[PDB]
Amino acid sequence: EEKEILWNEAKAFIAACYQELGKAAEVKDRLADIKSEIDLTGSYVHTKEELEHGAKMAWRNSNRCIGRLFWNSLNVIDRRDVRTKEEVRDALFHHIETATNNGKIRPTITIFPPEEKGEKQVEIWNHQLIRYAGYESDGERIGDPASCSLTAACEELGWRGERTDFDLLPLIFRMKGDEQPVWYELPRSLVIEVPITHPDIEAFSDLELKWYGVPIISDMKLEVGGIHYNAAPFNGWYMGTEIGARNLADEKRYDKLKKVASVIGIAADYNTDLWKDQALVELNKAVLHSYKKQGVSIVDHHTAASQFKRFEEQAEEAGRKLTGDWTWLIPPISPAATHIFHRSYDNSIVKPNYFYQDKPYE
Amino acid sequence: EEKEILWNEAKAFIAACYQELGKAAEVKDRLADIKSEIDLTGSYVHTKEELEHGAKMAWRNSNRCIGRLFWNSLNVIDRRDVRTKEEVRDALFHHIETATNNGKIRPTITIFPPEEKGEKQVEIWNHQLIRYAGYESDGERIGDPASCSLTAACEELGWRGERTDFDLLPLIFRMKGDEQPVWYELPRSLVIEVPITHPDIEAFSDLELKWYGVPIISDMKLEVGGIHYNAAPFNGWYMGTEIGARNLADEKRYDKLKKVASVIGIAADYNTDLWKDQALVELNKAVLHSYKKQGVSIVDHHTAASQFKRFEEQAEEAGRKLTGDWTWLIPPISPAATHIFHRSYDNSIVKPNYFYQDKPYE
Ligand code: HEM
Ligand code: HEM
Ligand SMILES: Cc1cc(N)nc(CCc2cc(N)cc(CCc3cc(C)cc(N)n3)c2)c1
Ligand SMILES: Cc1cc(N)nc(CCc2cc(N)cc(CCc3cc(C)cc(N)n3)c2)c1
Ligand SMILES: [Cl-]
Ligand SMILES: [Cl-]
Repeated sequence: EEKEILWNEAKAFIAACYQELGKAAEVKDRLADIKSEIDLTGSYVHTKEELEHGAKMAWRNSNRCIGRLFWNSLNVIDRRDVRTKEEVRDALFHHIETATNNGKIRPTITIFPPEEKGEKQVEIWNHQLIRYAGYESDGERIGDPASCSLTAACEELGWRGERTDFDLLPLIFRMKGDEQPVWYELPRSLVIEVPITHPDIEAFSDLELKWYGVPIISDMKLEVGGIHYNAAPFNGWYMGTEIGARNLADEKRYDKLKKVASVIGIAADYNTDLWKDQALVELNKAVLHSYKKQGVSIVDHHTAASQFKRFEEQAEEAGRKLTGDWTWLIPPISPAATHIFHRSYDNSIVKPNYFYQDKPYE
Repeated sequence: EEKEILWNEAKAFIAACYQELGKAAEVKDRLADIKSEIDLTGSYVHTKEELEHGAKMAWRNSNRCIGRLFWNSLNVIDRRDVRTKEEVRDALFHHIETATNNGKIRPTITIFPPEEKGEKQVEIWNHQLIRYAGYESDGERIGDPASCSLTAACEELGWRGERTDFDLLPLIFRMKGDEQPVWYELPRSLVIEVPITHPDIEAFSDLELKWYGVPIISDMKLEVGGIHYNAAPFNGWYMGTEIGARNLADEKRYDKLKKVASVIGIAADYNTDLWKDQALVELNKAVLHSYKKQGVSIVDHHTAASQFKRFEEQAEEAGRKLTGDWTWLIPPISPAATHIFHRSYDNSIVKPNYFYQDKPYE
């Protein structure tokens, strides 16, 4: 019944895809070719056109994403041809370079060979292609706590981190047939980072905060027409709150709010002073200012919500149902100042889409 | 089948209520009495003990309420004895006085006679017992836009507002048998208001903002054991964000953020400046400071969330399932700084509870 699931997904995808591409007349013959191919080989192979539009539809269907207005301009890189670790490594390096684009970030996805029969051809261990290591031992915490398990796994493979608060994790991935993943250090010339300063508060630089330019999610599966692309890293540019209200502020992440309060010169003693809220706003102002000053793409949550409003309007105008997850779409700073907060969204799952998958380590 | 719905709700309520009250042995005889009474009269009458605990359970089951830690100290006033408009009016005046308690607010509910056969005995028109009128005509907007329809209805009944931004609406309610509601002006001596000032920014008083002390919801139905108390106004004290991030900030309410930005001396020109977020924090700081300075009860969203965490713990320790609506429980200012944001809640409906009902006017 594996094949029947595949055939059914394929039928729905090809019909929808070709309809959007004005290719509806070709659906008939294409599906026949696909049915023979499944009968024969147990699977089928997407055309470049199908793969590209599939990855775009998958972004368009991502309920939790506020950035979807730009779904149709996704840059899709087809790497279904890779067979070696060196090719995978080089393709990941290339993704970083071309997505970064000297700071003018290009939303990009690199697509590797798909699962054959649930059997991965390439298995990426990183959560993002660029991320900081984390350490916790003898009560001492260093770096990003979110990376502790992956960092420990890396250090089992012969890697060693410098134990700064911002060590770049190496790329780590496993090839079909290999028992152990390989790891490769990131060339620093490929990785843009932004030091965090504040537009008005000179002392903010005393915190010595920085973040990386481009979030490149590398642990999710792209599913298109029943084909499972478990290895298909993708990136956008950041919304500022992701850095300033989550990565740097969260108590289980960099946990910087008390330090922020101190450098902006407010007490951190009384809940009624709303010092956490004030620190959050100033940290978030600093993040946006810093990315802008450096010429690295970023969007603030107000502008992002306005773009998302246009996405909603575009969907209605195209006759497409809109799906969304309110709990993820609202920004974590002043959510009620956005239109998103004041409406509801159908959280139904539509494919093609991106999905969570089990981690290959613990 | 009306009766069967009633009997079934009654059975579940009485069993649960008496169990919590350590009265489980009396459930048997009480249910027999109730069954006879329903057979006879089509309904049944709660004991004072049942009514009081029922209203408390209803608060405890209110999924959208962050204030539930204090459910068991609700002050329940039994006014099932009222028969005249003067008695209803006087009971509403009394509720305001005793709930206000010179600023040390007491969570209180006044319970009027229940619906007989869907037939209301008392029909309250106000959304809250204390609220400001709103006007919109010839492009001119005055007061609270949320009150526009009710205000227009009042002005059909012979009332006239002064058309300040803070006119107190009169009490308005209808008795069974009467075609028209009556209205009564609130004695100003009963109504505490708080002028909004900022702890550090002297100019904030130039905005001439104020709000009323006590939110007394008067348009919801209390349902206990199948009995429908459509008229049962209840109050708590405010959480500061309700005033500073909703009532005064919302574009469809008092819409004060641009004016706040001006008095705190920041530009309101660029989304990336996060001026709306900064204005929201300062307005919210001002609200808490002002209520505290005046000696009127209020809670900030951090303290409220910590209290709610204790409510969760208390529920687990008592063996009670917890229900909640994440979308209402998170505060609209720095939600991710509260524990609520980082967990999920079962939004199932448990009775006794408070419910929306159709408005008696348009
Ligand atoms: C172009 C700039 C982009 C911005 C500003 C953006 C913004 C965001 C934000 C802020 C979130 C997380 C919301 C939260 O934590 O509550 C998110 C989630 C997501 N975005 Fe986007 N995004 C962008 C591009 C992309 C692209 C190119 C894709 C894929 C092709 C994508 C797919 C997703 C997915 C799948 C999630 C959910 C991840 C999960 O469930 O863990 N986004 N986006
Ligand atoms: C003691 C102080 C109290 C505080 C601070 C408090 C806090 C709140 C807040 C902030 C909300 C709205 C959340 C939002 O808009 O997202 C709310 C909703 C609610 N509260 Fe409470 N509350 C308190 C007391 C009470 C009492 C005494 C009752 C009833 C006996 C009650 C029942 C409710 C109900 C029914 C709602 C939802 C209203 C609706 O659906 O429109 N609360 N509470
Ligand atoms: C492609 C892309 C671009 C872009 N700018 N941002 C993303 C999302 C990045 C992201 C990364 C992590 N580690 C966690 C979350 C959600 C954290 C989270 C967790 C839970 C549980 C709830 C919630 N609201 N948010 C989101 C993807
Ligand atoms: C007894 C009691 C005490 C206390 N402190 N606060 C309340 C709630 C008062 C309240 C009043 C109004 N008008 C609207 C909302 C919800 C506004 C709202 C609407 C929607 C649609 C979503 C959302 N999250 N919030 C809440 C009751
Ligand atoms: Cl991130
Ligand atoms: Cl209110």
